Amino acid sequence: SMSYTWTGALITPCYATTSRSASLRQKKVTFDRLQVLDDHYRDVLKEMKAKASTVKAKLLSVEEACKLTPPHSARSKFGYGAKDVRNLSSKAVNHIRSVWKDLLEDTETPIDTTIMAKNEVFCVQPKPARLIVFPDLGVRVCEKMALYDVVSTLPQAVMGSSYGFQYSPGQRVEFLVNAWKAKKCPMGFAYDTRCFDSTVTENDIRVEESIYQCCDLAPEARQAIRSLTERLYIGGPLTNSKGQNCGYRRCRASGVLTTSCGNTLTCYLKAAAACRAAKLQDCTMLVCGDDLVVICESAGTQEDEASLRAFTEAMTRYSAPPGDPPKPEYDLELITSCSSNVSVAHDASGKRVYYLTRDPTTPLARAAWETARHTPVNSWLGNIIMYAPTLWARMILMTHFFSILLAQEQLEKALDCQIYGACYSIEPLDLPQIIQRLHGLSAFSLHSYSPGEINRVASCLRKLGVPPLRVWRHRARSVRARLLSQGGRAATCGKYLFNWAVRTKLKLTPIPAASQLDLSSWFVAGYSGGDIYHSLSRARPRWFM
Ligand SMILES: O=C(O)/C=C/c1ccc(NC(=O)C2(NC(=O)c3ccc4c(C5CCCCC5)c5n(c4c3)CC(=O)Nc3ccccc3-5)CCCC2)cc1
Ligand SMILES: CNC(=O)c1c(-c2ccc(F)cc2)oc2ccc(-c3cc(C(=O)NC4(c5ncccn5)CC4)ccc3C)c(F)c12
Repeated sequence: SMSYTWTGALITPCYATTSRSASLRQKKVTFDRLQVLDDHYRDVLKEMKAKASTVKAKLLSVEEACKLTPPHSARSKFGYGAKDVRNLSSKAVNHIRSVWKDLLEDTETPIDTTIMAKNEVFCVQPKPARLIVFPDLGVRVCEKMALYDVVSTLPQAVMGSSYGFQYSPGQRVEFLVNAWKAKKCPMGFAYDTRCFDSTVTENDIRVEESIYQCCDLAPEARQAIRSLTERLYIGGPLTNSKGQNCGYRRCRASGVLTTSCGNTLTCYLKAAAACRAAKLQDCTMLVCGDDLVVICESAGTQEDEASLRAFTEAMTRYSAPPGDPPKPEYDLELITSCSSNVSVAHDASGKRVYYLTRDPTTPLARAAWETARHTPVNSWLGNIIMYAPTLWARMILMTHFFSILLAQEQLEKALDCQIYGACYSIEPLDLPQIIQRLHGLSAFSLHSYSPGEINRVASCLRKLGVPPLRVWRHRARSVRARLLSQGGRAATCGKYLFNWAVRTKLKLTPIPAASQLDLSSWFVAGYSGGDIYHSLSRARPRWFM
């Protein structure tokens, strides 16, 4: 069937890719899907289901679900919105309860979804706007009641170490490095699917439900999953921001709770089956939704090229064709997944340290847009957290925004940021502890960066007309000195975040308050969607902090 059917009703909104480039994206994401399954697919599916069987999932309370809603979450087309939900207002709560009852009692009627354009700031290179399909706020809260515990527990149970969203940046790197080292002679590749959400057939979505149905579920939770699959997840009518009917969807909705989970499960299912079809030897897989990386045992350049075509043919048969055809790589540092690559530096004692990086052009262009126009959910803070070990995040991002926060006297003001579609509320003052927990103390004392990484950062600054690295070193020294002079977490920010800027470096000891921090949710909800709000809370602060 067609992934989408359009009535021609324009996708109405509320360089930066606007609502006029949304028509180009529509042509790409619209096509009929061909899917042919085989024994490999059925075997992996059965193996997956067997692991799912071990799971027991709890049914969340109205109250529990509400508290997981981001405060910037799209207001209900029923006269309430996010704040009302988060504060458990009689209007919001009573509507959620009705939605839930309707899900328990109505099993066929399609649930309406709103189609919109995501306005992402990219660089002016001399790309069509990404689409966002999501149900009403009330439905989104019910989704959480029924499947939050499933999506939190199930994926790790089924895929183990292959589940991509269970890792802190440091952990992911450690997994990757260990996997590459484990192989006698390793080969690795990244498989990018062309329009993954669109390639997701209605059968894929029912196969996904068959996995959820292996949990020990409450009868209400079971029916909710059943109704949500038929009425919402397999498809339904599309409605623009104005309320006019846009068309119909018969593929994955980006704005649903089961998007990263389902996409992960599906991608994994298809890929693992394709690994068998291509007879790839001793595969280690890492799956982050539509994004996948395979670290297997090399069998020679020509055979590796051959294996990979077989892999692609199988994936294509499973209705998961590639965007770009995969290239076999023989250096871990040469694989690019989630716009990222593994790089290496030295800690304060000269020991090797691997870390994830990326081309800084987009992060910097977006941060530049964000400094100009006030944004509710910023990328710069997410990039600071995600790329804390990187040369560019440390010298340009940390320096620029700490000087700004210093001026505006807003270091203590919690901000909302997105880290690959996930929403987090962070006080910039908590960055050292956050960084220490996600990357380790070495993030604060990395040096001896590769020439390649230094040159990419340098070139990129010239390209964007950003002052050079020597300017940033100078500016960071003022910021450091100012933050130090303020004590507490501010001085910690100066000491730890800006040690790179000082002539003769300080010995850095573990931040004691970093252990108090509870980061549970970050791991158990790392998904590139879900309408999940991860905040920051610390179990019992010691008085002297
Ligand atoms: O060779 C030497 O010895 C010295 C050279 C030198 C060159 C330029 C300066 N620039 C400045 O002082 C000013 N801007 C900046 O000091 C500046 C800071 C951050 C900038 C950023 C981003 C960096 C990441 C966080 C957000 C801000 C961009 N641009 C920046 C400019 C240049 C700009 O204007 N816009 C963009 C556009 C796209 C991408 C980046 C930028 C302020 C007054 C005049 C312009 C200073 C010294
Ligand atoms: C198969 N692709 C991957 O696994 C990823 C690769 C990759 C490149 C080369 C290569 F050779 C192999 C692999 O690079 C990435 C960069 C980034 C991400 C990534 C990281 C986080 C994330 O860390 N989010 C936080 C967090 N999460 C959990 C716990 C705590 N904190 C900071 C908030 C969340 C989502 C994503 C998409 C990724 F998956 C990947």
